[PDB]
Amino acid sequence: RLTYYTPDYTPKDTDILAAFRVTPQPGVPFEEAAAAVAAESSTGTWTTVWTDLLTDLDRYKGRCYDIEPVPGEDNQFIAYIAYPLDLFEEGSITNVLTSIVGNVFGFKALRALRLEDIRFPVAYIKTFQGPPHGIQVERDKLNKYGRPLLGCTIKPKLGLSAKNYGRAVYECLRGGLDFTKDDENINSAPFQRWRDRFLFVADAITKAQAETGEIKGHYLNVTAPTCEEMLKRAEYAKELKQPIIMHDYLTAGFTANTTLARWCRDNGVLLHIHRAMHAVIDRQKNHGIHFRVLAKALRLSGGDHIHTGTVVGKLEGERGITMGFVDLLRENYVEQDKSRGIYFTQDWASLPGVMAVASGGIHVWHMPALVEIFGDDSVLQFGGGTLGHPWGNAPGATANRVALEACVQARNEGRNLAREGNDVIREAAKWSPELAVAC
Amino acid sequence: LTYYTPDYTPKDTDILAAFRVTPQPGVPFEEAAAAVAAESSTGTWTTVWTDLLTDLDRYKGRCYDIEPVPGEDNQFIAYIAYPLDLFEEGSITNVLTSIVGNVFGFKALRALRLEDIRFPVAYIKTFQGPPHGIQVERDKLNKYGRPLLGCTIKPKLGLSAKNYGRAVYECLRGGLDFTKDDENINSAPFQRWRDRFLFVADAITKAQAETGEIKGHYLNVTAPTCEEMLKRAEYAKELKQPIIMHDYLTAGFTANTTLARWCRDNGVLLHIHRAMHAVIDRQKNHGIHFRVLAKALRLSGGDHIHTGTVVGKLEGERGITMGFVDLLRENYVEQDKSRGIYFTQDWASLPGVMAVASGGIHVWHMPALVEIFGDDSVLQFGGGTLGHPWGNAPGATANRVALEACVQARNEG
Amino acid sequence: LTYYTPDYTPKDTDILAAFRVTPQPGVPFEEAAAAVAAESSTGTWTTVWTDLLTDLDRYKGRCYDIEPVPGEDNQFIAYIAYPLDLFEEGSITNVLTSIVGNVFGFKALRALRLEDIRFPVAYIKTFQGPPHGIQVERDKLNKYGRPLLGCTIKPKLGLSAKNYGRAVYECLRGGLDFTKDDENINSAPFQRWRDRFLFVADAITKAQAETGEIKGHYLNVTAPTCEEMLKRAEYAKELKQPIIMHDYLTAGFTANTTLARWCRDNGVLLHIHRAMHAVIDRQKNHGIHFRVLAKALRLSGGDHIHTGTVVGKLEGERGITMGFVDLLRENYVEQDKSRGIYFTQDWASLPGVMAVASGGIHVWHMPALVEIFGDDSVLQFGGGTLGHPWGNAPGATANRVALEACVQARNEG
Amino acid sequence: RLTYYTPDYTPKDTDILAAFRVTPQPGVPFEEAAAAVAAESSTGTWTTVWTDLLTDLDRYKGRCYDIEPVPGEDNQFIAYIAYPLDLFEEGSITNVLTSIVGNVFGFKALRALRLEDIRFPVAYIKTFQGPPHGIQVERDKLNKYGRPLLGCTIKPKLGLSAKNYGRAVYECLRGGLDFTKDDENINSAPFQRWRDRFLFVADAITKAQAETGEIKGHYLNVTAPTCEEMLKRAEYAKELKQPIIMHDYLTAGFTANTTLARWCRDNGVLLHIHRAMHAVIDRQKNHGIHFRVLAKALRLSGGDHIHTGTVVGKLEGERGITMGFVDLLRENYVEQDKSRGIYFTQDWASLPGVMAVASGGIHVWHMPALVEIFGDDSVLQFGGGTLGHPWGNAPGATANRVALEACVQARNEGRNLAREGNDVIREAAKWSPELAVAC
Amino acid sequence: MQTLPKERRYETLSYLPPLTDVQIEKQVQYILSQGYIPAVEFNEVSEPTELYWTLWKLPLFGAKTSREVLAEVQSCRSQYPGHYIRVVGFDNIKQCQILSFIVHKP
Amino acid sequence: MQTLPKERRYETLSYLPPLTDVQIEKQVQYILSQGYIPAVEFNEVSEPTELYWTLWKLPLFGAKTSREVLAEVQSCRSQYPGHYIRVVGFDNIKQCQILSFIVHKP
Repeated sequence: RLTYYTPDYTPKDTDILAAFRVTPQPGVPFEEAAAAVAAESSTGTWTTVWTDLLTDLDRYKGRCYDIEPVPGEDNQFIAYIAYPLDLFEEGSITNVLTSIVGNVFGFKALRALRLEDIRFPVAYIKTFQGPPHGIQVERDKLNKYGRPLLGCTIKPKLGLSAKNYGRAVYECLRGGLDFTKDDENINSAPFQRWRDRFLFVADAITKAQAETGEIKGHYLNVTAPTCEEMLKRAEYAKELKQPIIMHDYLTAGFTANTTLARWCRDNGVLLHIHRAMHAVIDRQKNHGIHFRVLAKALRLSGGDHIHTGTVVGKLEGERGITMGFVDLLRENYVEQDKSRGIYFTQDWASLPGVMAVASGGIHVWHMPALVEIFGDDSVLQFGGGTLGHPWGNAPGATANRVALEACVQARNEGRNLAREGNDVIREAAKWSPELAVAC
Repeated sequence: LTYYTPDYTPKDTDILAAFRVTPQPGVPFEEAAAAVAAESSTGTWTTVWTDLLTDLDRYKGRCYDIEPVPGEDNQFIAYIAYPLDLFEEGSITNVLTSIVGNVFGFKALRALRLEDIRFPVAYIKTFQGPPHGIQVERDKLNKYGRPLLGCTIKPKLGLSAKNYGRAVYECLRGGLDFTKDDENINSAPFQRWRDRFLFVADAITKAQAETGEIKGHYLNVTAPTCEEMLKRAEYAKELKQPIIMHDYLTAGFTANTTLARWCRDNGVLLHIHRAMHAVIDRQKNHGIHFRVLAKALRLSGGDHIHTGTVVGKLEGERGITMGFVDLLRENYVEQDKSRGIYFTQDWASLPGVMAVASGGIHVWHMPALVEIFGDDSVLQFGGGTLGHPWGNAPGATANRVALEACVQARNEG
Repeated sequence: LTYYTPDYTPKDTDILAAFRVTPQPGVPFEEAAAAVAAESSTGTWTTVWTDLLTDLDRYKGRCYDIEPVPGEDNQFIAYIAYPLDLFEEGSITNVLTSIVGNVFGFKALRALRLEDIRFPVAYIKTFQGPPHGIQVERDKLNKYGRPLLGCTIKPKLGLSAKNYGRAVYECLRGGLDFTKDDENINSAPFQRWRDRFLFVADAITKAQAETGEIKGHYLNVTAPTCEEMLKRAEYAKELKQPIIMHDYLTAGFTANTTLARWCRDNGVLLHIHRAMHAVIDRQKNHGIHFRVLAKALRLSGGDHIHTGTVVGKLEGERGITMGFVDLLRENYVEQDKSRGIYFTQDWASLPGVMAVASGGIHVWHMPALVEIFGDDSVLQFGGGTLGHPWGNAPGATANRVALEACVQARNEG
Repeated sequence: RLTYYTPDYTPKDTDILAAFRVTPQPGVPFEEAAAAVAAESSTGTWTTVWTDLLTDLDRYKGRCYDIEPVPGEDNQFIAYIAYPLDLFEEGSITNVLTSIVGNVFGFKALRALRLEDIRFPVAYIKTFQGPPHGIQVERDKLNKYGRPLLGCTIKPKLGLSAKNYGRAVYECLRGGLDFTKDDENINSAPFQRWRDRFLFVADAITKAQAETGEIKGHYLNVTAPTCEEMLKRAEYAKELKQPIIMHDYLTAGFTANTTLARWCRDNGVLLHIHRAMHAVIDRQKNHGIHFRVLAKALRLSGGDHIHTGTVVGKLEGERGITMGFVDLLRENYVEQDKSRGIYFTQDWASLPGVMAVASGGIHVWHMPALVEIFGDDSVLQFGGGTLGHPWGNAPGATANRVALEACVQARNEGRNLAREGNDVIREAAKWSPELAVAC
Repeated sequence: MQTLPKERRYETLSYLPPLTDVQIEKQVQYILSQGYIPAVEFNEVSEPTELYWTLWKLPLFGAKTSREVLAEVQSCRSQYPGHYIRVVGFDNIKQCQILSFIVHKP
Repeated sequence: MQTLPKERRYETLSYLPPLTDVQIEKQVQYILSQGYIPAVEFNEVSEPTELYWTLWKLPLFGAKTSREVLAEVQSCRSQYPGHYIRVVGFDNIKQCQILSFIVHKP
């Protein structure tokens, strides 16, 4: 119809904006493609039979108000599309993702669409629960403020009995590390059931957190077949007095992440969430949905502790693209920073933050890269990228905390972590005899 | 390299996966294959001491083939065997957390697509499967020997629930079987779901009394929460609704398996729309092909998996769009790579679901969806605005008479 | 003085409040304003050390105006901005605990009235709002294009439930839509609520079969407890009652929000009487104006907020009595101080409630409540004793025919 | 009709009397105004059409039996109006406040009505639950008999995280004070959620009440959106083994105060109640409802610990008006004392008392005003009127108890608190070194 | 800026310095002069959990003086020196209880 | 192949060797140099259950140096030698809390 490209339209502060990385077919112009992304998202352009005079025209339609090409690239652009607030149910993302990415990417005259960024207003953020706790409630809940939190992903994920799994929980907890995690297949399985895993993990925490004097925890994977199996898997973690559990928000979806987020606030359990099935969606630079949407579609659906990824092997260009959604994960207001990839000024309305979990190799020397970039406001998983530790999991756990708590301590002496970050770990490998063998 | 074992034969208690893998020139196909099988099951980072702690020779996903795609360089198909003892009995959110979980974000692979997956008879029987198969839910509707008739009542948005129930009604007295809801009608501030279920129920029970046949409406329950999903589910059962609509990739497969175990326990047939499907398929180099998600849904339950229209397809893609139709609908499939079915998969006598595609832009293109899609199909008429004669109801008669004349032409020859 | 910042502009995520403040001569207007914003959010007693502990620069209510009332000395209007991060998502019992909680008992203010309040679109969407808006609950009643017809069945007190259901019945067959309950019929020892719901339900289901239209009765549930309120609520839903009456200032806004979340979850429309309203409004110097409580009810939920009759009002007060009607009923209002609407407030597409006033002393004064109150109004006939011809039923016909002749005169011109 | 002014009518002992501070329009006499307050309260005077011969005439009607002018004032009087017992449901005040103040004050020929006092009979008090505990059950529940109880309203009410709030709970508890309170906006909010507030408050109590050896508590504000959110907010305070919670009985109403009163007796939790939104109603001397009704409409609806107010800045005239409802708050029988403002002899039928909470400034020297007037039977909040304490909250908490427990001790030596009340605090500021800096 | 010392102090009238025997006369004398008849209790540990302390004798009632109460507390603490003794006030006219104050702590 | 010794270590910045007084200056100096105003706390037992430690004084705020913080910690630990003292950082601009580190352990 080309009534969905109104380029003069100033966006309302209560509209829901979306930045589509539009790549049309080569016989399609930029204005007809962008008017087609805005149309079939809400009100399709199949026929015009006697309904152009009917119910609501200027209401209730996604309208494209902006087209800009991508620098250095052709046959593609970025369409900004304004959705009114009254399209969606208040408090869900399963209605965000049915107008904005539902029936949108399968238009025939478009080669590849990618939802880059999305502007949730204050008028729609305030209905959402947000995460069940903050970036600051769970420093307070766990009495671990002053340094980023830690992890030990148990690397033999498949083939461990629940007690032998609960030793690999225990010695990564007995040393330095705080939050040892179930992996993505550490679930119910014939080799260990979750009823028995949660038992033997809860004894691993209770012994470790009572001989090392901290509030240590385990990310209990409560991803299940049903929502009723999941809450029964979550409520059994409540009965063990567990601080944190684990959800998988893209496999299980954005209903059974919200229920568990409604569960985790109601029952005081923290909600770590792994980004399973995310690189089905995030990976291609021309098609899919960027993770910054799904990192902002978790801060509203609910959950602390999102994995953000290795900033180790990334260049200085994709470092800020990671730091685009990480500042959209931990802060309350951002600006329009396209060098960081952020396409919309996002006002979070003091809805609580989400910790930035980061798999950081095993590499002890890659700690000050992960402390200057990710501050005290993050979590550092230490599985993947692992040569192992030649003295074991437990002195390999202190060698991942004395590596941290001297790097955090060197941030607090007025030193820096890019000019002399490696000059702190071997400075600390003199005192602690367990750092110098990890290397 | 211990994860590319080409002499390994796939057991019938293995969960096979066919990945269309695209690395850089600089990564060989054998390392690229043995890395898709690595980080989907057991990572290859630890090789020195913890490689020989426990049973990492039987709990590991392994490759058994590398087959290059014909004509396309740097693009092969890595068939990977996953042992049965890794996954959870009755959940796809452990299947699509192993097989596509942490493997597509592998750095040395520049595109990766799970093409086809084989669930064995050993693993299918752990699932409930669908609430009611075709010959189990042709019985509830009293509708035999002809494909069913969907409809898109989309006066686009902005309807009151009476105004919605005015337009949902007069296609049901027109002859249509079901009049599919918007995806955007989940309690929007102009019509809430409590009201959009009621005046639809006042329409249907006044529609089955006018025509005579059992008719319904695919009521959407894709809620914020599974609690509020089973408040929208249980109020359709209170109003005696035959079928419920549920978006399945936005809401997730835990929302399916919560609701498909609900839907068999309460006799509702669970229509499914493919929300967020084109995020995942539709790229020929990367993602997950729809036939996996049309088979991950037959195990999570839910009838009426939305399929592609045959009209806008080439002759080589009509096999593919009949590829995932023969998977979900027929109780045995054979390995036909020309239509994209990469595995012979017995279905353990699942009550296999009905294959629904849209259409309805033209009334003269009806037997193309009847000579190709059999009696086990819902034909969603794209009829959002209106039909062609006088509106919906003289067009809804023209939508049904244009099929009973063609189903008559089926049995003639 | 840090709480009177007149250069501050009100954000669209601020919850604005307009207080008509009256101090003594001896307190200036700037100190009087900056004390209304003080003890309603953050007290000014601590100034020395604990003033700079935490964020008291962003979590504080602040004044941005002082506007004197014209003609009246010592009486100004202090517009105060409250930040959104102070209040609870979905409760007025935190709004009316901040904004009117501990501020009216300030010693140096000799009268104080919250005139108008602005709830932003940022804070309205946290609420459910009403159970069913007008164009959402004109649909359930099958009643379009004309204002609804309330009634006061008040044979003053002392009726058995049959005798109550004898008089409630024969106004419903007379043509009236609803026949509003007493406020004193909450399980009084002459007729209990279990009985006063039953013989009313025996009257209504025998009234909709005689006339044909869907009729009801505003059944009172204003109980001792919310448990016994949701025993009186759920028994009306058992008897298939369309609308429930609930007093809202005696029972509180927690009783509304418990019941309006009940009433959307069970399809009952939740009529509201203004008990204890004249304690709070009706003093032009002190209290809270009714338009706040007619807007605190649109967020706590409940249809049919009782409004003032236009007949006993002056020409300058007919704007005020149309001021809080246009607030609750229309989806956008503009800042008109001549009718007392002190804020432009978008309603975030709330399903805005119907505006009901009493009347019914005369049959010839019907189009004064029809040319002023539109189709979105219930006209409670003050008909407690009887109507004028032969009793209630020949008067209830005369109460309906005196409107359909006037609604006919509406569409003529 | 003027059938509602029967001046010879002796009130029955089972009637419900009401004292309306009637101020009519200047063209309205005293007898027609008082007959109009009694009429439309129960049975209105709109028409007389064929119902004067119908069901019940001498039954079921509020009748005015007395008119007296106010001394020194004109154009206004006090109408005593008798309501029969059978008008109301037994056990509610939401039917008291719909006859007696519902549709009463909006009669057109009345300038201002004020419900001054109300006589609930023994025949109607005995149906009510009363407060969930007594003035004597909770001296026994808390083992703190012999002196009035204390408080610390946390003065930065807006802008505290729940753990940092739970330190301002803790140090006001670690010192002298017993019952630190949530304020009226300390509720669910984005800066602290109540799930997380109740957690970190319950750890503040558990540490303070186990190192100071008393049964200390916190007034947990369970005022919520719904009654079901409130009980879920109250039952979580039960799960923390909390002695006291907080309701707001005029914002939330007289249903959801009774449910919580039915909750608090059933589950052993004490019910402090703040008087939020009370000066909408109590403040004007010619219109509204006097607090003495709403202090007697809480002792029946249920709840301990009502705020009574500063007796600091009050004269000797409004001191007894405060002491009118305070004796109607703590005692079992009162007389007709109009110098104290009590207009009816109230027999409470040994239904339990309500503690008299009093915000008393911060002023340490204003303790013996609050101990001679309010005895051992009261609670003393110490927020508002606060210059602060220059040594902190915790030595400012002992300086508000050694100021008390020497003033209570000087009441027990045979000394008095009006002639030498200030001569005890500086007598006690020699021993305790923390009193002399508060001053 | 003096800190608050870690002292597990006691329930009522206990933040004062320890009570001289002249003041212990006066406290129970006002317990006498309300028309009330006092009593004595003792215990070993002062817990918040332990609401009850063990009675010494029957409560004293009759026409007696304050020195006839201290014969039990002061003159007869020799069989419980290392225990927590207090004076209890059992206000039976109002079903109340008045002025716990702990006396002779070890 | 050295084992990990059984040591009940402490919450943050505690796996290091015990902090010399030069380093205790520098840690609170960065607590100063964020535009932030520090504070001191102490306790006896460091439990995971016990989330609260007792404040020393009011939190220090004003235009001061790091040596005016150590007057409370270092120069004035003489009345609590056998206790666990730490420095707390109450980040009020973001409603946060920064850099617990335990100082002068017995």
